[PDB]
Amino acid sequence: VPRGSHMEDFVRQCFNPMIVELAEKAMKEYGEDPKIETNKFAATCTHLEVCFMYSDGGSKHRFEIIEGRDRIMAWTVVNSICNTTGVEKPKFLPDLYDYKENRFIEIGVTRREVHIYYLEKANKIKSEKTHIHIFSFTGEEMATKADYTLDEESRARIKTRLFTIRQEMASRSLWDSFRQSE
Ligand SMILES: [Mn+2]
Ligand SMILES: [Mn+2]
Repeated sequence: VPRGSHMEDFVRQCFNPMIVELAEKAMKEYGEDPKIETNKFAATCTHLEVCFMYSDGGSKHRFEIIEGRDRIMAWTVVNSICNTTGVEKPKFLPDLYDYKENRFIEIGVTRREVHIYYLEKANKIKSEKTHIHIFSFTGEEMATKADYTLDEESRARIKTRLFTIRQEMASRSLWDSFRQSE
């Protein structure tokens, strides 16, 4: 419906084009319009970039990226990982799979208490096998069994990036509505 919002313009100049394109595709795959739901547009871009920085952490062939693919190809890769190694098939699509630790990973990016969002994610999964790792826009993180998978330096980069995005939204007076939409 709209020709171009302030949030959308910030999203396009804030994230790299591959991420913006994947966010548009993932929303259009679910009936959502990036030009209207601009806060969810930023959050999909944020969640994507965090997943990609995460997978960049570690070795060369450690993580199987699940997020960013279309739904049916993502489940195709999950069925293959499950039949390859033998881990339990989750009821909901995760974001990564750790070949080093042999577990699917759910990545969360919240604008509230990491405890609240961990609890929300932990109750929906209810698969005692999918590892959970939450980041916030304030530098905080929480992970299952206190096992944070990556080194400190990789997590510190993600946290710094989140705080950079937060400041950028606020300078454009977009952070409040972004924090209130979650
Ligand atoms: Mn996801
Ligand atoms: Mn996620």
